[PDB]
Amino acid sequence: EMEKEFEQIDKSGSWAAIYQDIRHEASDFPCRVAKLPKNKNRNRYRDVSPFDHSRIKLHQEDNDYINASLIKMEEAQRSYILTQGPLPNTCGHFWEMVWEQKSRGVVMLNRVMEKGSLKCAQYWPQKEEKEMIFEDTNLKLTLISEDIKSYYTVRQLELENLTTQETREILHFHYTTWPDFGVPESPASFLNFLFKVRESGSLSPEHGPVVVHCSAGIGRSGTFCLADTCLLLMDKRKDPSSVDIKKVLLEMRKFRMGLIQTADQLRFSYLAVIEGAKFIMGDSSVQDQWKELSHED
Ligand SMILES: CNC(=O)[C@@H]1Cc2ccc(NS(=O)(=O)O)cc2CN1C(=O)CCc1cccc(C(=O)O)c1
Ligand SMILES: [Cl-]
Ligand SMILES: [Cl-]
Ligand SMILES: [Cl-]
Ligand SMILES: [Cl-]
Ligand SMILES: [Mg+2]
Repeated sequence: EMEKEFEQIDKSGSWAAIYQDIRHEASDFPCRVAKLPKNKNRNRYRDVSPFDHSRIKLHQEDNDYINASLIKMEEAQRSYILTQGPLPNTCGHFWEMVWEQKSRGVVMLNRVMEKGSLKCAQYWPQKEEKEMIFEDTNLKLTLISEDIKSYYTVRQLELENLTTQETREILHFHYTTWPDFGVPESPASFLNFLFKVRESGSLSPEHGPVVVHCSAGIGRSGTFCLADTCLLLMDKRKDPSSVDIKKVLLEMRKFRMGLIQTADQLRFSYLAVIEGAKFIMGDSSVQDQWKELSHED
């Protein structure tokens, strides 16, 4: 049971060992498409690639490759697309994927500039009056509005398929204070943000999978998805004791490599799930408390 395990790992100081056993046990599947010469400039990092079996294929129209994976959680009945931060030449591909996969929400857990370097392209418009046209994939993207909080921003975007003139509203949930290879400020800050994504309807099974990304699309993105899936599993069953967090992470790692990149991110995931369980099991009042503790205003 997660809280008993947490306390035992903490008391024995064994987060590093627990985390390394996950790394050891994790699936290794081929990434031959990602490694084709023609795809080199579509990958941000040499050592982060989608497995062939779970990669998202683009439907246009000479190279179907994007560095993105479908994390299909069968038991939880929820799917996520995890992807790297788009590159200057892959922003059209990114929005093509969003369109084709019928995603309603994009969750971004990094900043464009981190530690002096460009870790993600500026792939969405910052001003209403300066829309973006992706000529390669025939899409237009307009900023409709934004709600700027202290450590996250929610944007309403309009994505238009220029070939058909169909438009869709996309919600962008941007966590602006989650350091690379780091953790959120508190369980409260994290959960307040997760619940904002959930409240939007973006995770509904009536939509395509939410797109979640950071820079590599594995460390921060993996932490987010693990917490969400574990909370969903216990919610479906109304049984916190039924959820085996390490098993869930190993299952997710069947679909994309390297999910959760530090031992402290794993530790944080446990803290987030244990805290979120209070809400799932009927203490409604905790949600307001998280909002207060997150100092979002
Ligand atoms: C310190 N690592 C790096 O800077 C690069 C590039 C990079 C950048 C930023 C990262 N953080 S993220 O995913 O944006 O939150 C993660 C990584 C992962 N990296 C990797 O090389 C991943 C290698 C890897 C690949 C697959 C599995 C594992 C694992 O043992 O968990 C590790
Ligand atoms: Cl940014
Ligand atoms: Cl910086
Ligand atoms: Cl970039
Ligand atoms: Cl950072
Ligand atoms: Mg203005």
